[PDB]
Amino acid sequence: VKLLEQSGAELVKPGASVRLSCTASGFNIKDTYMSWVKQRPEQGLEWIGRIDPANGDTKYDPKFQGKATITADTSSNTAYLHLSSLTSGDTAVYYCSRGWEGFAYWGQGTLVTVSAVMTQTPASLAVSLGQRATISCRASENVDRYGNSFMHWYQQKAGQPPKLLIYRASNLESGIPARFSGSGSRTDFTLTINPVEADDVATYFCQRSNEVPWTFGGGTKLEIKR
Amino acid sequence: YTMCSGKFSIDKEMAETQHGTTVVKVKYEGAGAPCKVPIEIRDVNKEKVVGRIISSTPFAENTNSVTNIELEPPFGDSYIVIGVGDSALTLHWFRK
Repeated sequence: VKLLEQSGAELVKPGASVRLSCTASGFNIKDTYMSWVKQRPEQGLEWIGRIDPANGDTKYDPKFQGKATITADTSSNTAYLHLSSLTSGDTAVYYCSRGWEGFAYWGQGTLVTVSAVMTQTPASLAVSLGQRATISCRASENVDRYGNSFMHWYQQKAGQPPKLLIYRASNLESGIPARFSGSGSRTDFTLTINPVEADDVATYFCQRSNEVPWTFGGGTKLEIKR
Repeated sequence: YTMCSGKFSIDKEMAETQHGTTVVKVKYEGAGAPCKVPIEIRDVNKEKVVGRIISSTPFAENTNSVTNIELEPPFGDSYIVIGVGDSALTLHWFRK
C-alpha cells in the first residue's frame, strides 16, 4: 500500500538547492532499487534515476545528470533526491518509487515550486463504454532480461500518483481488474482494456527497465466517447 | 506452513558472488503468506533439476518484504524457476 513516506512541498527561489526524502516501511531499502520520477504539471512521467542502497550505485537518465543526486541511508531506511541550482524548469511533482519489474510502490509525490527511445501511441483516444481499448508501446531495442520482457504499464488518474497495472509485459498486478491485460515480446507491446469502464478514464504509461535508463513512454490519455 | 501458491517478482539484478554463487532478491505477489518459496534450477531444456539452493527453506513473510535467496546454478545455460506452474517466474542464467 502506502509504504513510501515523502517530505513536504518546497517553495524556493531560483538558484536554491533542495533535498527531498523518501522513508520506507515494511521492507529494507538495501534489498531494492529506489527510483525518483519527475512530473511537470500536465506532463508525462520522467525517470530521473535509481539507487541500489546496498552499495550506493546510482544511474541517471542523461537529461538529469548534473541536476539530480540520489543518495540513501540504510540505517533510517530513507532515499534522498538532491536538486541543485533550481530553475522554473525544475517546478514539478517528484515521486520516489521502489521496484525493478515495474514500480509497484510509489510515494505521494513532493511538489517543488521554483518561483522565478520509447514510442507510445496514440497520444489520446476515446472509446464507448463496454468497448475494447488498445494502447501501444514500441521500443527502439529489445527489452529482454533473463528471457523476460521488462515492459510495464501504469495508470495515472488526475492529481494522484501512478499505479502499476501490468509488469513483465503480461503479468497482472494484484488488486487490478482482469479487464486489464498486457501482450507482446521483442519491441512491440500492447495494453488492452476490455471492457472499458467509466473509471478507466486516466493517462496510461508504458516503461522499460531491462537496462538503464528506465524510460517511460510519453503517455496516452483515455477518454469515454461523448 | 505450506508452499506459496502465488507469483513472484525480482527486486534487483541477480548478483554473482565471488564464491561462484548467485543471489536472487524475491517479492511474493500471492496469498497465504507466510509461506515457503518454491525455487529450483532447471537445465537448458527446462526439464531436469540441476545445481542447488544454498539458503535454508526460503520464506516469503508477506507481499512487501524481500526474500534473499542464495543459489548455485551449474556451469553453462540454466533456468531459475521461482513459483509453481505456468505462473512461475523463469530466469535464464549463463554461468561462465
